[PDB]
Amino acid sequence: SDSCSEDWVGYQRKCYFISTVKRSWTSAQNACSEHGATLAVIDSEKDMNFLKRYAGREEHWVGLKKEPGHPWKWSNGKEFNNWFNVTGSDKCVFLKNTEVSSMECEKNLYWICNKPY
Amino acid sequence: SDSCSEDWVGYQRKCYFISTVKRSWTSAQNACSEHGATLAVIDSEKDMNFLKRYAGREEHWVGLKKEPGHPWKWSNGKEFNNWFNVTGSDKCVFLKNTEVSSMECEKNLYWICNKPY
Repeated sequence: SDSCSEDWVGYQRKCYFISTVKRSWTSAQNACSEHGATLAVIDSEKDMNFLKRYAGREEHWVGLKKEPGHPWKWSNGKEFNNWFNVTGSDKCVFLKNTEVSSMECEKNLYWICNKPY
Repeated sequence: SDSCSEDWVGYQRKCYFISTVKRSWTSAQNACSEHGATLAVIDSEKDMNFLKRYAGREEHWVGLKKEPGHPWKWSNGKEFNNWFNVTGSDKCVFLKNTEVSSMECEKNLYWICNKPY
């Protein structure tokens, strides 16, 4: 929310939820899954811009991860159509009002969950 | 025309031109641009109905394309106000007397160009 269900944030057909605590990517992904959500899947620029300015100064985990031998896949499973490029050299994507890059999935960060409808 | 300048088709403040050969979306768009036109921009139902019955049995490219991360935009640049829904899952819109759907922009099809005045 801050710091669809009245407590989530609705935008462009998706319900968003922002954490108040930090977690590793997998752990956060697990926290999203509990609400029937997934680490934020970004399907557009409207989405990316909303999420970035909303993340704020602190970096937040989003649903883009790369497994060693496989290509980038969204937290939901759909393969990443690469409409945007992920900098860095790590396997998990994070974002903040400033940038959208990558860092080790072990890092504890705030995260953002989203789901359709 | 068939198969404003006397050889184009005028209707509702727009001059239309129908191709006799098939081309990919981009390539057709380039062919329209040469005449100072753009792949058909459809601003109404009168337009859509004219274009559909006129396209005929064969599918023709029209000016609606979706870039990976951006929303649907007309071939001229104006964003698509979505007054009608585009079926399919591809990024380029085509139409025929029967339907108005979407197909891969790589596909070679007849196309329709239009311009104002």
